[PDB]
Amino acid sequence: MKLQREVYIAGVGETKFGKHTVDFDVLGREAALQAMNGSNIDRPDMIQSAYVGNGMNDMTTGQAVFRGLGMCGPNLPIINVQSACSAGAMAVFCAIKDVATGVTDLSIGVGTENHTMHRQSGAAFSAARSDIETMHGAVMTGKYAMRATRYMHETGATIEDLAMITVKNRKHATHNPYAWFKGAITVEEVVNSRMVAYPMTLQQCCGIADGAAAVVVGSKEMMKKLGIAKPVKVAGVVVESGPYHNRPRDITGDDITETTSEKLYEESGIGPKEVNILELHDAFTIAELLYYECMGLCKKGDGLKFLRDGQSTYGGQCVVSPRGGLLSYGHPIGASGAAQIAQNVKQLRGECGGYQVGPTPKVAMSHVTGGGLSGTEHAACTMHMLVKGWGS
Amino acid sequence: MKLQREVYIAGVGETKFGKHTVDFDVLGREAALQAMNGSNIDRPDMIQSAYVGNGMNDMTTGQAVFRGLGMCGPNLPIINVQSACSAGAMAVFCAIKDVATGVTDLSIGVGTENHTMHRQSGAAFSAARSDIETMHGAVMTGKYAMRATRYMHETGATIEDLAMITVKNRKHATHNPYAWFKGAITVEEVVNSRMVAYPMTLQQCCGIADGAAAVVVGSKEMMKKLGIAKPVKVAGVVVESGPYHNRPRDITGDDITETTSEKLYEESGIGPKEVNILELHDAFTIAELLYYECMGLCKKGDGLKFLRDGQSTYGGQCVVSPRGGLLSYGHPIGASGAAQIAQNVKQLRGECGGYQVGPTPKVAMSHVTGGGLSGTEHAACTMHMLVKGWGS
Amino acid sequence: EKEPDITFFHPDILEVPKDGGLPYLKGYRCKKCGQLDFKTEMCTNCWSEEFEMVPLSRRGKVYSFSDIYIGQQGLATPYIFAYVDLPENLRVFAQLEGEVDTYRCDEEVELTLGPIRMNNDNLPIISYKFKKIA
Amino acid sequence: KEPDITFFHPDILEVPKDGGLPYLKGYRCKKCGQLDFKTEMCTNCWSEEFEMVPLSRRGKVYSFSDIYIGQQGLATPYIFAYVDLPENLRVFAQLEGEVDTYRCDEEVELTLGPIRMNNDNLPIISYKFKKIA
Ligand SMILES: CC(C)(COP(=O)(O)OP(=O)(O)OC[C@H]1O[C@@H](n2cnc3c(N)ncnc32)[C@@H](O)[C@@H]1OP(=O)(O)O)[C@@H](O)C(=O)NCCC(=O)NCCS
Ligand SMILES: [Cl-]
Ligand SMILES: [Mg+2]
Ligand SMILES: [Zn+2]
Ligand SMILES: [Zn+2]
Repeated sequence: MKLQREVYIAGVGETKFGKHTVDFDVLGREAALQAMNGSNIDRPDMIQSAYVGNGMNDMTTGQAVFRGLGMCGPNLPIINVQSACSAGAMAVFCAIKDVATGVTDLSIGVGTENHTMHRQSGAAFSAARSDIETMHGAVMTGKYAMRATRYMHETGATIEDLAMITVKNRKHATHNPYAWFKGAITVEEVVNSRMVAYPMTLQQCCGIADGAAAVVVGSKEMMKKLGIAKPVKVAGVVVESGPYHNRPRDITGDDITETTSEKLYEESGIGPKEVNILELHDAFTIAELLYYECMGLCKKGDGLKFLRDGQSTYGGQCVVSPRGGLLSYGHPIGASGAAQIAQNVKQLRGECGGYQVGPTPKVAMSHVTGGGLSGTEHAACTMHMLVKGWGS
Repeated sequence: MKLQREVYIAGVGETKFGKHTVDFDVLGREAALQAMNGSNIDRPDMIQSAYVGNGMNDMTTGQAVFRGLGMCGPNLPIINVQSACSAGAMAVFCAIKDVATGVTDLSIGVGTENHTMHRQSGAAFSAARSDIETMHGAVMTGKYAMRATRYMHETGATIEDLAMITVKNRKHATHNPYAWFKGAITVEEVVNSRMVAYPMTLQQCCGIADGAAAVVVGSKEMMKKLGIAKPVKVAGVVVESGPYHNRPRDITGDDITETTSEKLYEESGIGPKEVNILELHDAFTIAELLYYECMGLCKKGDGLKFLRDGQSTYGGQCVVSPRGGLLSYGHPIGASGAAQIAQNVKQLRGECGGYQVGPTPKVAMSHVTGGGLSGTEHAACTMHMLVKGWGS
Repeated sequence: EKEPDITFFHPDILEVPKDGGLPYLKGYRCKKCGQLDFKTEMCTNCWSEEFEMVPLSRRGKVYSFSDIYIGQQGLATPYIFAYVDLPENLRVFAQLEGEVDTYRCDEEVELTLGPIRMNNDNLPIISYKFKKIA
Repeated sequence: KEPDITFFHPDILEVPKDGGLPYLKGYRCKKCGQLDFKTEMCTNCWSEEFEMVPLSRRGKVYSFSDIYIGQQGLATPYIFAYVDLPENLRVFAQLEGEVDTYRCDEEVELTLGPIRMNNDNLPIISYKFKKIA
């Protein structure tokens, strides 16, 4: 979507991710308050619209989040959004759109989910409840695993190659207190963890996690009004739905990630080789590796070379998953799309301490999809391009 | 929300409501196809954005709807929305905002739900034990029953007065093929139906149903280019969230319905006495009766007189629930808010045959709420004001 | 779970003195803006976190109520619940003790304790209710 | 109390009552010629007029996965796959056989068998694919 005027991110908020006993509304409130405090918002009557993403908790998630903050009322329209894993990013997108269009000057996007207090472990997520593949036993682990099986078949890549994605993402998360899993793990430990959906072992699968994040956005004047020192400019943001058909698509490509990232490059005027950090939908190791090529970070056929050469870690062309990705945070469906943005903002601002990317990134991209719909690789895709917005 | 430029409704769509053995995606697609065909759309990708409301079917309902029309892809950003019963109206609202702000010139809102094909525990329709009133045994019918008891205490309304809301609404629906329950029902049948929470009997409560509706909206220029004969102007539309507090409230009022309707009158420049038809959130008989006052159709305390004088049926100041209301359609959570708008458009256009209001209405208002944790009246409220937009 | 579910609701709302004194409901008043409310992490009016504990009246008044014949799963029917207004201008949702077809709006009622539901271990949760005075 | 399905699904799997070999069914749009599984309207041109097309019983495993952690309630392990048919249609289905035995591009054949238990705890019989001789 082209932005009709400039839109900037002021404060962001993030909970620690993992197994929480407090529910989605508490997590969401904590992230939202953190984002408001980071925006020098000290009163319930300042934000002008709110969007809240969620997957499976509630039909009124945002009203539940804001209830205890005294912010629900006639001057805060709240709308909740869903597109499976895109929802947290779509919430920020909706907030951006309100500001860019002049419907508001100050809005907030929240993504939140609690899964673990509402389900039993020992089972994977199915596809959509009404989907034909769900009837036949589809689980999201196996849906991505099939992409790895085919990739291995076509390229000769081994399970040990795919495992390097977990090693790197966990390394990135080592000093990040928000991540669930982190630190040093070997290829051998990744590959010898229990098989989940061949060839995806446990440590190549994102966790089923709880967490929340929030992003306050506003106009250029509103940043100044609030005294925001390091406003982050939204250079572009794009939402697509996934092509549907029952033909034999190449699942080592990704129709919607390819077209969404190209549109983002075109609208923002920023090409893939200019992106310094990237948070993407690393729900499984194979996804990150495939998206190096789908997003144009490297040429066709060079995804594994890109990884092996260090181009997606510190010192390379683009640090991918610097917060640790979904493979370290786990993935609360409604939260991840907003959480990527909160951490990208902190990296742009130099605020990530022991996991801070150097040199400080100036351009940060994020990507979440959302699936379970037969005949689509993903039902939805949302990508944001963010850049430094404070001069020197 | 003030509209930055005029927005009009072109084609609308509506399925039959009741127990369906086809799911939410089939229903939603039927309604979307009708609305697009009713807009004289020859190039489906003229539709530049789609919003779909749902309550509990799935996280990618709009993509599941549009995939079977061949419309998913890079040229159709789809976002799904939720605010319990507000969702279908919010979907139309999001589409209107896209057009009003110039993000798009043509957009679509769909509301869809299938409940009866799916095992929904009963806990999905209620809040968690975490909610203080739920911890103490609250059920929705008892919450509204308390509103009825207080109204009887203050006005002398009897259970027979309340039952006349079901009688009226089913009467209105007699010749409406989309409605589920319809025709003559006697007051004694309503009053003698099983007591749920005094004074609410079963026939005074809307039931669960399956259905969908859709609304295409576009700019003035797009109405001319599509050759739309009777474009319906969006005179105004308002979304609010419900205030939270623990002070005594007058529950024969409705804080958020009062403020939402007042804001709708102020923005549209159309007052309540000018409204010719009204669809509202008649989840229980008492709700429609109270909303006569809450919306300013009559003064505080006068809703009982308004009803008895016939002011809310044919010939009166405002025909309320002319399609039959939730009390005749049932209530597919994601559908009702869109369906109200579809039927109001048909009434404005003179198209409703045996249930058509005469003389033809020129001003039509719609209302859904949704949710309501402890300390709130409702979580959300969405209202639309629609007027004839064609000349003579 | 062999770690038990709750048997009482809720220590920050219903004060049961350890020396056997009569229980009472309590609120918390914001020290910055003066808003009275049940216990909350931050004042919903002004976002202050500084409060004073306010014991509440044990006498209240039924603002409205309903006799519940079809209610929540697992609760014995019929039961009764109500909005009970306190003179401090706070509204409490609570079950009423007694029989169907006996309460009226604006009736005076008094705080009492009793089981409001069974917990996940099928043991009663004890909490506040209100009852007729005479 | 009305019973749950025991077969999935007559719109895609034909079982000849004469006892003929079962087959998957496609549909060809009469207006544009697009072949697809059964639909109410053609995704390409929105026509509602189709001809039924029996599909090849033989296909190729495009990809598969051996599933050790399943959906809630499903016995494990099981196997599913994208099976590509000569008619250029891709079917999602379970594969009969053992973990650690399938390969991409392996030829497979349609077969009927249980895919899950229904709500009366009777098997739902549906389409699967198996190895050929
Ligand atoms: C892989 C998966 C099936 C494992 O779940 P599981 O087998 O049920 O495992 P459990 O939840 O019972 O946890 C077992 C232990 O392993 C760990 N663990 C769980 N999941 C883990 C993961 N994905 N990675 C690493 N460790 C994990 C521990 O947390 C846990 O120990 P704990 O009791 O101290 O918390 C599950 O994580 C999964 O399905 N992931 C994919 C989710 C998905 O598809 N998201 C949508 C993507 S689009
Ligand atoms: Cl996905
Ligand atoms: Mg087209
Ligand atoms: Zn205060
Ligand atoms: Zn066709």
